[PDB]
Amino acid sequence: MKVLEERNAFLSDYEVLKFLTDLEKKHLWDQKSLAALKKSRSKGKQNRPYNHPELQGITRNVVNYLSINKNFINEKSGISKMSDESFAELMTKLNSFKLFKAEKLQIVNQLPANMVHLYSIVEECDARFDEKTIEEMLEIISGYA
Amino acid sequence: MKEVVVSETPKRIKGLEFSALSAADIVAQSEVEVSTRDLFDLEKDRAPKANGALDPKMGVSSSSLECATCHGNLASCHGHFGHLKLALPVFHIGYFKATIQILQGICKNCSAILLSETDKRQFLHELRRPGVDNLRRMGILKKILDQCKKQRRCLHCGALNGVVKKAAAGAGSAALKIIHDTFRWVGKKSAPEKDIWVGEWKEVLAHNPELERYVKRCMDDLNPLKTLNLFKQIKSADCELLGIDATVPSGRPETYIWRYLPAPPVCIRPSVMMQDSPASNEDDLTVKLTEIVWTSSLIKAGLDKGISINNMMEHWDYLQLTVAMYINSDSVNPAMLPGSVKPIRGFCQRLKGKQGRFRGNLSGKRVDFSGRTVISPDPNLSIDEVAVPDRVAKVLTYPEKVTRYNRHKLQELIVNGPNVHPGANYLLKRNEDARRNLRYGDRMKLAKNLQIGDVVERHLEDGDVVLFNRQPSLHRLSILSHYAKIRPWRTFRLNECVCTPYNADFDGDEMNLHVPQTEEARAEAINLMGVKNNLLTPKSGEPIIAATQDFITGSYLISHKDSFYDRATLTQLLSMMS
Amino acid sequence: NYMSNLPFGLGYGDVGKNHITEFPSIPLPINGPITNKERSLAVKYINFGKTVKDGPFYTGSMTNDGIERYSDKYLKKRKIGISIDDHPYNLNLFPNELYNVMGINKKKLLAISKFNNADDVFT
Amino acid sequence: SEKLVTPEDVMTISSLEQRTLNPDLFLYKELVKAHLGERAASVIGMLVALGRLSVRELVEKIDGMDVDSVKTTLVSLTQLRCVKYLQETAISGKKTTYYYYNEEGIHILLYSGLIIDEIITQMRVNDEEEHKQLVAEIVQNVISLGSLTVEDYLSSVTSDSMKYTISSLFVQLCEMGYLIQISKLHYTPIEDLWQFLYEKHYKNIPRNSPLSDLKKRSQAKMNAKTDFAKIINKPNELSQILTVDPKTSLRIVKPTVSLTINLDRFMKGRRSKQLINLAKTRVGSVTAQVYKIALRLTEQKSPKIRDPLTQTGLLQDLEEAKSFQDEAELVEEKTPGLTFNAIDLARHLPAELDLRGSLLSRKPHSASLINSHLKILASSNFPFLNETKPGVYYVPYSKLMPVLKSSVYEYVIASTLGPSAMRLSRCIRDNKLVSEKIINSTALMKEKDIRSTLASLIRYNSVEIQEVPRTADRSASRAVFLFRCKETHSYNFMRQNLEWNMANLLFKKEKLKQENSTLLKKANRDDVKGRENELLLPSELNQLKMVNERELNVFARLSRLLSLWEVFQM
Amino acid sequence: YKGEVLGITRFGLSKMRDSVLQLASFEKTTDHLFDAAFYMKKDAVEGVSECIILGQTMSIGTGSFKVVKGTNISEKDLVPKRCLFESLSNEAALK
Amino acid sequence: EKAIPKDQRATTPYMTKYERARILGTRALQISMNAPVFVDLEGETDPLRIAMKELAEKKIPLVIRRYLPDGSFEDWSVEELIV
Amino acid sequence: MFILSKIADLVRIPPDQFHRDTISAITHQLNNKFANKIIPNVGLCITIYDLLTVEEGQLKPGDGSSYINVTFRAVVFKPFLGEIVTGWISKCTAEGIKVSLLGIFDDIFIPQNMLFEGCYYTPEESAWIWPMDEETKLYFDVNEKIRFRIEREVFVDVKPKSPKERELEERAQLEEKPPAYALLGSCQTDGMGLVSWWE
Amino acid sequence: TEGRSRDGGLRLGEMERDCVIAYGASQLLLERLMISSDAFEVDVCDKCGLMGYSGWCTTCKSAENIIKMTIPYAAKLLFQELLSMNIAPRLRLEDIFQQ
RNA sequence: CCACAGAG
Ligand SMILES: [Mg+2]
Ligand SMILES: [Zn+2]
Ligand SMILES: [Zn+2]
Ligand SMILES: [Zn+2]
Repeated sequence: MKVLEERNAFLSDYEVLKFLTDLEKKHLWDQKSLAALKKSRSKGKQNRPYNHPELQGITRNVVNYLSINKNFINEKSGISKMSDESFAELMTKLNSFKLFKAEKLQIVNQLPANMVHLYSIVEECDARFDEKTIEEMLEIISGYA
Repeated sequence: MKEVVVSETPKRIKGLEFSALSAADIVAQSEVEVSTRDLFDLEKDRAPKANGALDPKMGVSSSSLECATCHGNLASCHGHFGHLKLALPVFHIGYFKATIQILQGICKNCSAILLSETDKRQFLHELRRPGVDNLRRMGILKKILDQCKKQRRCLHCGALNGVVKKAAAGAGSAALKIIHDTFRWVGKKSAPEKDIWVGEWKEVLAHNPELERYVKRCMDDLNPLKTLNLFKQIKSADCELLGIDATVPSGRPETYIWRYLPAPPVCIRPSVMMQDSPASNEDDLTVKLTEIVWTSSLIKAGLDKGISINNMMEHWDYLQLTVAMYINSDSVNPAMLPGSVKPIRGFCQRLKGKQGRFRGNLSGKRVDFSGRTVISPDPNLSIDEVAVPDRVAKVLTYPEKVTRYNRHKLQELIVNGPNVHPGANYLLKRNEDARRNLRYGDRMKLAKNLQIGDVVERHLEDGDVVLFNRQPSLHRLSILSHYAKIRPWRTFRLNECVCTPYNADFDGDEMNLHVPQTEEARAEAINLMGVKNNLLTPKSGEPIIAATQDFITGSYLISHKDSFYDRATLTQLLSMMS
Repeated sequence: NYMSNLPFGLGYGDVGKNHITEFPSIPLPINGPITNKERSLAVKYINFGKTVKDGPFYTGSMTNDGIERYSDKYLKKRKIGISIDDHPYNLNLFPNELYNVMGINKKKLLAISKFNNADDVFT
Repeated sequence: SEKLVTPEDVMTISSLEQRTLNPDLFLYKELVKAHLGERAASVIGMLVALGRLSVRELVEKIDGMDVDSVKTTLVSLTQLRCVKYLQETAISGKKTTYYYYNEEGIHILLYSGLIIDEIITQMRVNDEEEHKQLVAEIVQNVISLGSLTVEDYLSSVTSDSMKYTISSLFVQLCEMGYLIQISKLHYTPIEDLWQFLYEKHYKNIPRNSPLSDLKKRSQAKMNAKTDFAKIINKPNELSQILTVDPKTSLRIVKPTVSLTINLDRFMKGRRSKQLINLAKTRVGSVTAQVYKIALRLTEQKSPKIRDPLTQTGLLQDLEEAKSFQDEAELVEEKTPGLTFNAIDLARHLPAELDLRGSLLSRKPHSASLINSHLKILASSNFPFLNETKPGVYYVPYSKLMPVLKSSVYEYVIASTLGPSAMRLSRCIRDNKLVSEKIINSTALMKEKDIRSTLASLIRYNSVEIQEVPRTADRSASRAVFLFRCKETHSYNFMRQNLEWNMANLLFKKEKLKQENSTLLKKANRDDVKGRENELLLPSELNQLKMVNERELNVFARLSRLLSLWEVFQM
Repeated sequence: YKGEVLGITRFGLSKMRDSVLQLASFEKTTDHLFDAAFYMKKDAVEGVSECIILGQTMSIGTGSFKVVKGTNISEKDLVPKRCLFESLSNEAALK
Repeated sequence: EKAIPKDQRATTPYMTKYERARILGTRALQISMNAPVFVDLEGETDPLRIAMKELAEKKIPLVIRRYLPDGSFEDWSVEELIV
Repeated sequence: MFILSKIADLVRIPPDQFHRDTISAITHQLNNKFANKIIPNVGLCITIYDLLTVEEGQLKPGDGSSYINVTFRAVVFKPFLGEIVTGWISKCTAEGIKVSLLGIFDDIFIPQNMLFEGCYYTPEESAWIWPMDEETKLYFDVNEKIRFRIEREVFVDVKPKSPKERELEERAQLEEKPPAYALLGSCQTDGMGLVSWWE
Repeated sequence: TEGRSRDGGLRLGEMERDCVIAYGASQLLLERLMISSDAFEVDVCDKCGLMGYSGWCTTCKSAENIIKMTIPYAAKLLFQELLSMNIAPRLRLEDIFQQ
């Protein structure tokens, strides 16, 4: 074992969510597959899936944490309710705006619905922005695209 | 979550780096300091005394004790080292010649090398050539010592340097004394050292004028303490010319003089369990260790209490002799000790000879899965086959791993058991670690629950590869590899055509049978040492496996000119050969 | 046996301990209390060591996040001071093979560390 | 102790690991590691362990460092005069550079605070605080930068009066002999310099010359000795301040020369202080002050601590050894500066001394009283002074310094092992080869006390056992053991022991400063300093107090060790 | 081999071969081992006696090569999966 | 790295006896560790004879690295060696 | 929140897995090694994203398993210094508040030093209360969503002790260590509180 | 052990080892002289080259550089005997797979 | 632990 580099790139939560759900689909681990084969009826095809308990725990936990909504309301994340073209649209929208890579990552990872959340993510917003930019942040993020 | 990633990379030994243990390396690897001469305490009915030569913290010598360092038993403990601090340093018998040589190269007054600067640079340049071998290095070191001996006066101090040598070169304690004759190469030049020497000797004969006859025999003695203190103030840059690498912290010459004696683990010096009595006898190394501890304690007591210098030097010499005999037994006469005749067994005795570690347990050793039996002929056996008794095949087992191809066969073998011939003696489950004997179990539920990873030790069957050997091994064809057959007559049987490479005659010859226990070894044996692949001796390429006597004669009689056969006899002959 | 013979001054009970301590017991007469003159000496030694440590001749080595944000801006700079090549070496005191590593044509400067006669040590 | 001590405990708290190191390598590596970086420490360690080494050899032996790191480390060491270099040309034509190690720069690092204090004290600036501060600053900068040019130092001064005072102080320091022009001579080994000069003056003799080979070598070595003596005293020529007349009747140091600290003059001062300390315990209390004035008057003209010719490996001939002894005896006597009368001490004598009632013959800076003081200094058992002619006195260093070494070593032995060990050592020294019974008779104490104390004394090369065997097979049962005392063995062992103790003290100091890195780093900050009470938790402040107190005790004990150790370096 | 007729004996093997363990195992165990310890001579485990003593495979015979199992991975199966964020990330609003 | 390309090979294309022994040993060990076989066994229950049958029509997937004595190996597929 | 780490490694494929696809076998072995485990000085691994380079399988003499040097990119959970993330409050003490990420990573501990001024601990309800002027209703209740900013992540090695000391500790425990990867959150400005506070 | 009275085993002497060398069967020799007779798993420290117990180096007082290997027990006996003789065989290790 | 006695 030898870590060539600590960081090779960045991954948005859409990337990890899509990769993990593709892993569930390929390994037959989703709630649909288990509720169709192991539950709700007896197995006749005997379609045993890939077996890895630690990977079960970690992937199930991560997909549950990314599926649930974030700290913006007191029902789902919205990342699970948006596609690749919506992500492309969102980054084409966000590229022209005065944001850094880390800030764009954080706002696409969390998708704020609250004004105070947006001022929490970006640093010294009043020293860079004016009120119309914050407003337009709110409708571009609220559209989930 | 809470555990870190554990990684393991397989590794092999790239090479050894021999050195000498320093004092810090001896103490750091130690576990307990030996500070008594008593092995046992009588209030616990002969238990190992704490801080003794026998000690739990070193290890265990019996199956019922605990190590108290790894808390293992006899069969799972590697043993641990103790250390013992001698009251006064003594010479190492192994490094004694090296000590004399390194004393021949340094100044006996200021502890500096006896070489001019340009010659030192030239010799250092000649040592560091990028293709220096052991022979060239030894030659250059010998030339360096010759040049050092040829020096007369030190280049850093006006001190006359004589010749350094042994005392008497006998079997006694004089073998471990070093003398330095200062005024050997003095001539008549009247060095100031000669003036000082004659002044001191006139002064000492002013009081005792009977030592004049002993003046000529007095040279500068080099006791181990003076030698240690002289080595300690040597220059580090001078160590390379003496053949020692000083980059490592243990590269000083001071490491080659006994200051700390490492007490060996009791695993390598096991006390004898019983000898026709409950009492336990001790190995000679442990007795010598107790003697060394007693002598060191006695020397320390004499030093800090105040005893005549004759007795102190006598006990110093006795300690040196005891350590030397503890290392090498035949280096000194045992009668020179006050205690003593059977010579003791030292480490050098344990490492040398036909029964030493190198030629008795490392180059070759006794092996498992082997059998020795008288041989008898069998012409109806193929040349690549040897017949094994079933009474041997029931004992010698081959460990076969269960696969998808032989599951039914191994299940049947397990069902058969260890009494009938085609069967098994032991079964080892995949997840378990200790083999379960295939004699006390049900032998049926074990067969039904035979996993695909278990290892079953089946009986030696037909078609199995066995090494077959005759003990005088002159050439490589003395050991061959045959296919096993099973026959019930208590003797190994091999075809007579294979008799010639073995040089075996059926007149009471006992031959050996080895069974390899791994697939790689079995394949290599059958495809390199097989009888078919070794019909030719490599000495000249001629056949050596061929028709021996009584096969040549019958073949000649059949092929005689005046022998004729009709259809019946010819057909019978053809039927007998196939 | 081998235990039988003992010298004149020793007894049968004194032997056998073999206890040699690894710690010394004889101190040199140099461990006395501090006085004011050696106090000033220690101050001067500490000042010299501190002066050499941060100087242009030090090779002690035998943050650092690739991501950039606005809080990373308006931060204290690196504040580099007196590198190896800045010192004006006399070219005649060095071998020719050492010229290339040091700056021979680079703009050069020399730093001076002020000396404090007062005790900079708390105690 | 009351409980057994496991080897883990021995290797943890006791300094058993440090006892296996060569004291020279240990001290030099620890000094370089404490003052310079760790790469310089590794370079110095390899140079000490393997002698001279090329840059390629240094790269190959030291893993983890490339050619660039080795070269910049060598530059850093060369600037502070801690590495000597030499260029060698092969027979074929290859050029190589071999880097040595020299005790000069390492001792300069070792004696740093001592050197600064000696400069402050010895130029009578004990009453001018501004000049004292400037002298301390310039000397500290000289030692820190190794060798520096005056004009580039003056470029860091922005006041004209300060520039004038600094120039005057530089001229004063050069006049007193504490700063010399650094050259390639300071960077070449003495052995190789003598080899080069000897070969040059030997090959200059034409071949087939009509004289014997021994005569050829003798004449060549006389010529080489003369040339080497001319080469060595080049920094003492005092041509560094010859540049005069910038203004009307002003002498200044040359602007473009490179000045460096002179170690030999400082060690001469340390020899003077050691001699004064020796004289303080034999004769008088104001007699010691008169001796101090006499030594400080002729300190600069005194012969050097180490005759460098002796380090050329020329002592292999007994004739050369006795010639060195005779020349050393002659130079300390016939040098015009060294001789003095009673009158010459009256000028420099401080006004605080009285000398009126100091001496009672029966039962205002007067010259006769000074003469009597010089006479009683000369008429002591220890040869502090001698009279070439009546009214003329000079310091006989050659006959005085072995006495100083003997006294210091004997008192070290006394203060370590009781006065009985000193008495036995002196008794053995007086009767050069003495038996045990003669010691018993001639030293009045019990025989077991003698046996115990000499058994203690053997461990330190103080006394040597000479075995006289009365039989062919040598054995202690049939032999007689006599005792002798060799000065050189004991002196070398004591020097090595003190060197190891110094290195161990430095190692303990470095470990203490390393394990408290965070608090010490917070303490020695520009904002935090001065406001330590305000900005620190009370336990943290107390920990700072103990750490600093321990460090100060370490440096005090190191200074005392240096005072005890420099006697054996002479 | 070595330029001179060295012969086959304990005095000839000590000159032909520099391996510590083989010379120790042949003759003069104690002297050779102690000399090797004193001179600090490194021994490379490349011979046959060394490999037998230390229990690892030798470099002659069947050990004179390394057996390698091929793998059926082509380079076109190892194209890295796209990093969507890094592909879509671009800076125009800052510098 | 140090691999000789597939055309500059300057070692004999024949398969020596030691290579045969090592290949059969490794293949038999792999089979005994329950590896699949590419030949139709006819009831043979010994890994070594199955490995021999695999060699008889060149179905072993192993390759041989012939290390030249200077630090430059040389790949040879078992199916390519002649024997 | 998630990064790609490029790691070179040595994997061992047992001979029984030659029927599986070799990419799948390498992935399975790397998942056995790395899934849900702490890579020191890197973070917490989750899955192997893909493989970049593979070399020929080398065989050790004495074993039939195939060893492959493989370089792979793997997803790693490692919040950089500055990222703000949400979580679920698990436990409270007198030194800070503990928050988990619903089983992904429960070792997040917001200390006393970087909390709001005037925070105090109620032990009978075991909650943390902080007003600003008069709103004492602010409770750091258990099992409620919180937001926090990462301020300091710490790596510590296990450093196992002596076997005799390990045996003594085992005997004294059968008659405990800091997590190798930890992050310290903080709540300093607005929006760093609970979920039901700003809307 | 030795002798059939004590149920001993046959000895593969020096010349049998020589013949097995002459055939070149490396794996068979390794099996006969190491695996089937006196194989022993030991832990050796990479930093100092000495031997430890239960994954712990008794000199370095650490377990970050412990590698578990297998050697003949006679080799371990020889190494401990030499270490008692003030000879230090320090084993230097390298990876089987160079990549 | 040695020494006999046989077998190649
Ligand atoms: Mg016969
Ligand atoms: Zn144990
Ligand atoms: Zn000398
Ligand atoms: Zn270690």
